Amino acid sequence: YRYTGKLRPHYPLMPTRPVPSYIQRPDYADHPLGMSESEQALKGTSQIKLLSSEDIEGMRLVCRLAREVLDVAAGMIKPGVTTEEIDHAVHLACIARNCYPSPLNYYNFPKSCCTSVNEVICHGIPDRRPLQEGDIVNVDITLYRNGYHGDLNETFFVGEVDDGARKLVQTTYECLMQAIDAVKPGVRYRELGNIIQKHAQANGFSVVRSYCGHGIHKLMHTAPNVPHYAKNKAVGVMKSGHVFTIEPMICEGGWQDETWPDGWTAVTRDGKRSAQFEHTLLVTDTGCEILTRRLDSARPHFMS
Ligand SMILES: N[C@@H](C1CCCCC1)P(=O)(O)O
Ligand SMILES: [Co+2]
Ligand SMILES: [Co+2]
Ligand SMILES: [K+]
Repeated sequence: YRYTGKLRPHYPLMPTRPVPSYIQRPDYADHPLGMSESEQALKGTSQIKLLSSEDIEGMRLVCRLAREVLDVAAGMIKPGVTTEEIDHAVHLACIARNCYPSPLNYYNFPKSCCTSVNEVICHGIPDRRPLQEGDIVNVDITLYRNGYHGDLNETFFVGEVDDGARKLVQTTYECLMQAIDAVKPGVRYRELGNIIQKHAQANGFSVVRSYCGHGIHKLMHTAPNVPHYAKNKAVGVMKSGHVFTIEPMICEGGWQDETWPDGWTAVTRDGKRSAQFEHTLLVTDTGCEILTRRLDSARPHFMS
């Protein structure tokens, strides 16, 4: 394999971490290939669940706990900390909240969160590499509680970064928030990509095509598929009671991705940096409830 940038995986990985049996487990947790029969049973359907009030309570709780876990990870970000160390802390924080770390064994993903450094677009695997001053790192958290998943991520600075990193991460965050600000009943899912690409392109960045936002609730990934690029063909119309994520990946160079031999790590083909932010959103009768928002602080960690 020809690496696209300066990053390399740092093996070996620690043996998979167990989750105590008292924590409730999603269907894929015990499938040998980590397949989710409940997701597969709805493959290729574009119908979107309308959440009940019990379903809304469950999503509110799990998304609030997921934010708490992201915040734990944010508190660990500094030069010298390895991504596996971050993942270990995340793992324990999930368990402390009686939640299962959704990514763990999801189609055999080996860790409890994703850590994506510099040219890693998404799904980086936590490993023995210490964070370097100047790096940018996304931690993506997903938790499962009482049958509901909640999903969010943020990109962080490691010590001091360069202006390019500041601009990339800021614009990325703005893309997410401009899309969120448009969410309300009656908006076509396909419109979000128009808004995202327009701001990314105005700042000289591209928009990753291969990965989309997604419905989320009882299933981790389900309808709707939410592309983040312009003139996409996403199916469907927002309605009060819909829950889904938006998670734009924006890159300094070109939009093309490829995947490491590990089967997960997605990297820019040119080796230039990518940034991402994600929230889980509930469409209300008039707008959007950001289920994964911070409750106690005005801004994302990188602006704090
Ligand atoms: N949270 C991410 C996943 C969740 C399942 C395993 C891989 C990481 P996403 O759905 O790509 O935002
Ligand atoms: Co995520
Ligand atoms: Co997601
Ligand atoms: K990255």
